[PDB]
Amino acid sequence: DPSGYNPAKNNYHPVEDACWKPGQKVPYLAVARTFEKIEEVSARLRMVETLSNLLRSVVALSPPDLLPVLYLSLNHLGPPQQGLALGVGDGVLLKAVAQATGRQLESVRAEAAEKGDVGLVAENSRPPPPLTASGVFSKFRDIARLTGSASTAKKIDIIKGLFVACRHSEARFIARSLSGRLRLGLAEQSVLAALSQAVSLTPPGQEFPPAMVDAGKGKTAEARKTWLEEQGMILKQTFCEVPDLDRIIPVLLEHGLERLPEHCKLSPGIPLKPMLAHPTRGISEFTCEYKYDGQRAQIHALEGGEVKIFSRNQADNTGKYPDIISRIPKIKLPSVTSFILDTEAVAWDREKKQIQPFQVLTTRKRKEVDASEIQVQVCLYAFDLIYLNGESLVREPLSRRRQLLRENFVETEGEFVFATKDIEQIAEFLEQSVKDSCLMVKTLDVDATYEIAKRSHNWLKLKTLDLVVIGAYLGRGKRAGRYGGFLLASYDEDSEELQAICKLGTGFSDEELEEHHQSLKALVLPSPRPYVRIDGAVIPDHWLDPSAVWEVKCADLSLSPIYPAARGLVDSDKGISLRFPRFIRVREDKQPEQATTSAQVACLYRKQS
DNA sequence: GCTGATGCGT
DNA sequence: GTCGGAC
DNA sequence: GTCCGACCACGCATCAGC
Repeated sequence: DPSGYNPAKNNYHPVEDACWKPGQKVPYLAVARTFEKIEEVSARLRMVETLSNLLRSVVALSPPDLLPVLYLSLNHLGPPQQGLALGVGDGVLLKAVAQATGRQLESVRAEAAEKGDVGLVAENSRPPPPLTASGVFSKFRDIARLTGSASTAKKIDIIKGLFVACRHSEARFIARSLSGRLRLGLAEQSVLAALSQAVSLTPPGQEFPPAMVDAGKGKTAEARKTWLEEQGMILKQTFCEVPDLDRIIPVLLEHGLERLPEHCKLSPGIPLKPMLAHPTRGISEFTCEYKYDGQRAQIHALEGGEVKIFSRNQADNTGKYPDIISRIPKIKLPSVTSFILDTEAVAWDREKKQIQPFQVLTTRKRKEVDASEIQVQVCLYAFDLIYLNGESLVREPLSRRRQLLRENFVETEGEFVFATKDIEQIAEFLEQSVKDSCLMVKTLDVDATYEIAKRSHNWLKLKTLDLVVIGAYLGRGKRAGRYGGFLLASYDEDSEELQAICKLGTGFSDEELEEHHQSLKALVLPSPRPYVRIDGAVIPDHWLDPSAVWEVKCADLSLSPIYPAARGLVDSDKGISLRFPRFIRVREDKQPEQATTSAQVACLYRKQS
């Protein structure tokens, strides 16, 4: 009976300890029961095993259901290049739960807001055939394909049909999946670890009578551990080169995991997971390049001239840059017939020959008609090469890939322009980075391969205000019960009014948050003060008496179309907000009068470009 | 047809 | 993107 | 160090309600 399925049992038998007959479809409660045990523990090694147990039974009883439960565990709808967006938010979900039972949208809303989880409302609310993992996944994609008018009403009917067919704790995880907050403590890295362990303990491609169930029986603890970790590296590396489960799982079920690297290989047109960077504390904590504050572009080109542009998250951005598809042969030499460059596109004013900030680049359309309607032109600063003429260059060192790019890449004016241990020299380039409106520290030969599975962020990144609190927001998930965010403001000396500037939801410890919770508890106001102005920011759940001064760090100052801070001092209709805000400390010495004035905020914004 | 609310992605 | 927690 | 889920501002794109 799936009502008592336990994938966290000692000596889990993939065939006996299951809850569905072989050949039959996997019930969603088996998935819901597995999620309930994953969220019940905290150690990832226990989460990976519990999830792996279900994957064993799936890989032995219902093989074709493996891709759905994997995508259902990832809370994804398919490959990232497909772009299947669910298009369901809080309002659609709560309205679907209201029509599912009880009605009273306000009661459904206010309960979930304090709980921080809509799954508890849909579950605790007081005939249909049982739910299937494939069927639930098929309806998730059916919801994502619904577009046009009356699409929301069509989505609600599917969600209503799912909730009425839910049993036990199925309404919890369907509501969390549709809300995009599965909150399971398990994600992409651990899913792969559970998949690699499952196909190794219970190998795929066996007869109806399961021949092998626990292939680690004839090994010792050090052997099984080493054997499982070596096999996980084969899967994780291949996924870093082909992050597409619709392509790995079919191969993984026929050729096995040991032969997976031979079939699923790096190929143009298939986006790969890119190289990330870690935060370097400074020169105290090797090539150095500019960190162009723009958007990453993975330019692919297959055999035949077909060009495809992908983002950092393997999203298809080919249609967003028609100006690049019609300008690729201007940089590749005659020997180039297949290549994958790693470049960071940045907005460029061809007239003034200057780089434009990140805000100007975000004003481009996602589906551009042609270059005749494109106003914001982009410039490409290439920095790495992964593919070249049918040859994968992942295992090659960084110094070798830079030579091939600097040879075959032909720099063109305005578009294609490819981007020592002397401390004073490095400080000049770091200071000239801000000067040229941009540092990146990367290795050359030692540990300088494009292998994301060895280290996800093997690169290094070379890169204050005092505001008052005026409001607070109720937290969600791990912040339920306490305060999740805070509304901050500056003081306008000319008009004597607090002007909201940004929200604050990071930088404080759990102990520091409870200190903020207790210190600002008695300052709860029923109505906002008359000398407080927020413009169009989110109305705080608890209006607080202006008395607490916090020091906040941020990356940049940006013209805010919603915050009233310093409106009229830099733009006639836009205020100023903080980019990447974060709590630093509490200024118990200061009062709201000794705070960063809006006149000072405008001076900070003029200092930066 | 427009607008605000909002979903999604960066 | 930044951040802290748990392991 | 790794992995995860809290959280941020801001842009386009979408669509119900008008």
